Amino acid sequence: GSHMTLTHTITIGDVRRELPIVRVADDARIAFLKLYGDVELTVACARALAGRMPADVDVIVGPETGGILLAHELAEHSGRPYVIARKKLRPNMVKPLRVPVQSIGTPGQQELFLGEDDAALIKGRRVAVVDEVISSGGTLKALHELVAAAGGTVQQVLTVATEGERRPDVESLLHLPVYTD
Ligand SMILES: Nc1ncnc2c1ncn2[C@]1(CO)O[C@H](COP(=O)(O)O)[C@@H](O)[C@H]1O
Ligand SMILES: [Ca+2]
Repeated sequence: GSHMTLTHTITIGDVRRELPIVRVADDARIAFLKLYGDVELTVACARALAGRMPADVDVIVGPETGGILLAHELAEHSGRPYVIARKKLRPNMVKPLRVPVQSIGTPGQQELFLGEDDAALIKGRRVAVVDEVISSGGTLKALHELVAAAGGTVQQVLTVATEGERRPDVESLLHLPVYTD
């Protein structure tokens, strides 16, 4: 006569967290990673990922919202510039590049954008793509497409966690299983 409060333990260096295992579909729960509100976890993840980012990387690119904190802290740690691909058109965007994000929960709607200034910062550079979690990979594919459309090359993919499928072409800190409902 009560609801589940099950958790999944992660450890980034010696930052330990208990991720709540929460329902997201008829038949599925995930260990939910919350960087918002957690400076210690955010900085530890960004430090660990920067340790894995080679000197070849020119620029960091992350999506709104899952790459905001990580890209900022990676850039602050490494000295590399970074770019956020936005979810909405903003008035400072002239001639934006746009890609659809493949998504199972609600197709068609999801989009990522680069203004021509963001794009001018990516053109011709080696890019590390970063996002907090990679699950289906739709977000990651859309970022690949945006980076290609802007003239850059994805050299590395950085994430705190893969989820569901394991991804050996990805630099991740851990793997999160998907749980039943
Ligand atoms: N366990 C999770 N804890 C936090 N956030 C998660 C988790 N699993 C997926 N996410 C998010 C949001 O739902 O999914 C995006 C990628 O989804 P995709 O690879 O299919 O395109 C990420 O940016 C991230 O925000
Ligand atoms: Ca900082």
